[PDB]
Amino acid sequence: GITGTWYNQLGSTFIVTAGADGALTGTYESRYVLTGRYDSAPATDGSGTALGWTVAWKNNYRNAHSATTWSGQYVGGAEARINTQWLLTSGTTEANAAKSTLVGHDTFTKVKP
Amino acid sequence: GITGTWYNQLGSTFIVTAGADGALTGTYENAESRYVLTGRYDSAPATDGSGTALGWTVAWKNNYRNAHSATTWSGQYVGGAEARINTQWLLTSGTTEANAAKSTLVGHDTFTKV
Amino acid sequence: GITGTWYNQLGSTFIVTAGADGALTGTYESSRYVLTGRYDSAPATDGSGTALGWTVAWKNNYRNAHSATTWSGQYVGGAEARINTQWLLTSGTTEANAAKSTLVGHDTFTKV
Amino acid sequence: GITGTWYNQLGSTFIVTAGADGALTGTYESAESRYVLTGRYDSAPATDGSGTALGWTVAWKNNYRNAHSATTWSGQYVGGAEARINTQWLLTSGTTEANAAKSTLVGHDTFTKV
Repeated sequence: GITGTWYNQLGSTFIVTAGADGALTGTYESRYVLTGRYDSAPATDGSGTALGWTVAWKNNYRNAHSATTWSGQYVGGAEARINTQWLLTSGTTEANAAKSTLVGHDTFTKVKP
Repeated sequence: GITGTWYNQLGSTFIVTAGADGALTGTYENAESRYVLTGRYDSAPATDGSGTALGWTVAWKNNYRNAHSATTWSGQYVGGAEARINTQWLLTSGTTEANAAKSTLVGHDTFTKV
Repeated sequence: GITGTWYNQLGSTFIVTAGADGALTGTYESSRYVLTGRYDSAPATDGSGTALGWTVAWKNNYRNAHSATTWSGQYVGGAEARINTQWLLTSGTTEANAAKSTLVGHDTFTKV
Repeated sequence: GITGTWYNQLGSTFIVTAGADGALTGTYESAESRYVLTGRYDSAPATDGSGTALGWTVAWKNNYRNAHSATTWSGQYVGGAEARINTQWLLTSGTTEANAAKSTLVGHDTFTKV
């Protein structure tokens, strides 16, 4: 269900595998390594499936000295989607610590818009 | 400086290993209160005295418990004598669509080596 | 521009008057609660949006959730005028539960 | 106890008046650094030991400067020996739509009367 190729509202691509253990492994598209966890035994009451992951924005080509974490839930069904909020923290100095973290929201869908 | 055991002020413990690939792996803590964590950190941070960006996720299920929720911490490691990890976190609970708007708590945590 | 009636997608209604002095005052029909806030009364005219924020404390003469929501965002004019926000909802808790006191979310308002 | 002069950890000062029907009015000083604030609070809180829920907004325009941004603080007042206001805040900047995704900062502030 979660396993697959996902797209956010800005055309970013999220390729993930949901492991049996609760593990999330994949790539965020340059391309970056992602890792996280998900609820591998969600409720049956129609509630969504809790999950999150992290990308540290360093690959072989660039380093932005930052990391984004996504926290959200997968809702399966006809138009499967993953609704997240995210926090993007940059490495800063102490004087600048106050403005190190951005907050936003992303919706992922299995159809590219 | 990241590898090891870190403590928050509410007693919570987190043991991490920071691999050279930028991977973070460990547990967040009695067995029934132990959970798996995984994340990423910047393995080649600036040297201007900036901190080291990182993040990690814990889903609150283990073999004994399932809270149908996941927390992600976004923050930075600041080394020195009072080495610290300053984070902001998001806690999302699985909800019906009806109540999703109230699905996500936000907060902050500071972790120390003691 | 900002002054007028605004709707989100989950059936809530906010009526707001944007004052010359940078004040935002009005009503949020969730029943009805007083709102108050501030906006940039001299934005850039380069296409950027107008920063603004407002607060609703969830008490009126009929009820009280012992909570307050604050909305932070920007107005965007044009054919498809919108106010895009992120919000924080904080409830009164004991300090034992103060770490789970605040929810975060997002809301888009249109002139509908 | 909300009414009076408060300080955050970083040096800024916030002067509030708590009104009888839930209004917050006052000034935030980070004269050229002085800004109007406005907000609301729970004027009839819980008598169970819970704090008092509140929020306020500052738009970063005064007679001398304009940042084209606004901060909202959401939190609660905890009266006591060390009476305090614990908040989380969102700072949004006016951006073009292409930059709209990086328009909002999140952080937290604690205020005391000392």
